Amino acid sequence: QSACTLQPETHPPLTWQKCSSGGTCTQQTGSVVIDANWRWIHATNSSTSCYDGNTWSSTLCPDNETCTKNCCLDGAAYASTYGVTTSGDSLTIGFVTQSAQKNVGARLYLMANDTTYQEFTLLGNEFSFDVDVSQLPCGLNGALYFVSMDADGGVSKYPTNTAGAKYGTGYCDSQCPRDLKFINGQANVEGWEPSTNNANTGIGGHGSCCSEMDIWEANSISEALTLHPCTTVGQEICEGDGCGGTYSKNRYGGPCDPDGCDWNPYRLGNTSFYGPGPSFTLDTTKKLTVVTQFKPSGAINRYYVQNGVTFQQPNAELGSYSGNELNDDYCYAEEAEFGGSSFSDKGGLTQFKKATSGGMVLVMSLWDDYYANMLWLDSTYPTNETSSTPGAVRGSCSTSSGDPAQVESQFPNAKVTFSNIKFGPIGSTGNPSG
Ligand SMILES: *[C@@H]1O[C@H](CO)[C@@H](O)[C@H](O)[C@H]1NC(C)=O
Ligand SMILES: *[C@@H]1O[C@H](CO)[C@@H](O)[C@H](O)[C@H]1NC(C)=O
Ligand SMILES: *[C@@H]1O[C@H](CO)[C@@H](O)[C@H](O)[C@H]1NC(C)=O
Repeated sequence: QSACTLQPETHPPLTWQKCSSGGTCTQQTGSVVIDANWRWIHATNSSTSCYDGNTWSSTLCPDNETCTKNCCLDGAAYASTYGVTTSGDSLTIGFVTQSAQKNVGARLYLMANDTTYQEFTLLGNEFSFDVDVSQLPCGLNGALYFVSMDADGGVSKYPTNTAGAKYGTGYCDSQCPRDLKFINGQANVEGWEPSTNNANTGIGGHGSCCSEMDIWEANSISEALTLHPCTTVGQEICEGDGCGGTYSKNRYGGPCDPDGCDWNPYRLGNTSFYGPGPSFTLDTTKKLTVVTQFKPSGAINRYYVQNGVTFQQPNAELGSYSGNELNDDYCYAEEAEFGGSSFSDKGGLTQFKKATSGGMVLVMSLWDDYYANMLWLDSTYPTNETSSTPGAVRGSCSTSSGDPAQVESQFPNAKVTFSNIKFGPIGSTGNPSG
């Protein structure tokens, strides 16, 4: 895509802290940018839309190539259109923002500068953030995660992408998403079909795959961390059934693991660790700190901080596994007890370590789920089962919760706040903020 400038693009600022093992942290000045899919796409030389509702212009976008020629991405009014605002080290995303049109949620990337996403090498380092999920009911997900995107959002690889990271291009994840309007410098017009239940979205012929580290998939009721390896580490186009994921004859037919090896303390049998009010170890009505450590072996350690108390990830027992570190033994035991071989089939932690050894881009988002009502996160899934099937219960939300129309209507003012991001060698982020 090219970029037009009826709405000049200025990214909201966000400070964060970079820490050293020698005991110090110092302030970094970043900023956030909204993903291309949330942007107005119009004719390069007028206000006529190329994409409107959930379908492309037949006159302007007959094929991928003509569409990319005729059309452009424009800038975002972050606060007034998208309900995205920042203050110091704090970022808030509103759920439903009503302007001239209704906007639902957002997906944002942390930038190093105006034209470059911030790349983090996670392996051997730790990532800490604060989060307030108190305004997130069943069905919502304030996600913080990492994907193997290119720093320039694909500019050096695709001559017809001139918008780049400045306009939030280059998204990929382990779902190999086909709902993207631009992939690899080109419009996803060919094979586009409008969603049957979403007035604003659809599915194209092509998708965009890469490695995904889900640090935080969470609302006030449930939280999970999930690792998704792919056979090609970085961003790659896929076509149709080649994409696997949600849309394909074979969910598992693509280069990525869509399921992931997950750790949800509730799903694992600890139902008093995380929830709203004083009866939980972590009280979700209040801000909490989440720290994630990437052991050089490829294992993962997790701790939390609330009201100045440090809580380890609760010990879990599963098959032959016992402990609180996400390692090879945990992920094998999870498949053994809960079923599936997707994670292992795609190379497991060894493959995933290839992603964490390179750069990954930080993503912060807020969404509802038009495919599965977020039930896989916070409820019983699939819904025909009870807690008799191991792994089926992931949270205490009713199986009739999370319908998008319902939550968009009842909780339009829901929101997530991410703040106080800190990154450095393992053991370093507890150091005094700069
Ligand atoms: C932003 O960072 C990129 C990536 O190295 C660099 O090439 C570019 O010159 C930078 N822009 C500015 C204004 O510093
Ligand atoms: C669009 O179509 C062309 C040629 O048919 C294809 O090579 C390209 O990868 C497609 N791009 C997208 C984003 O779907
Ligand atoms: C849940 O985790 C908390 C905090 O670590 C712990 O005190 C408690 O014993 C755990 N409960 C179960 C059922 O394992």
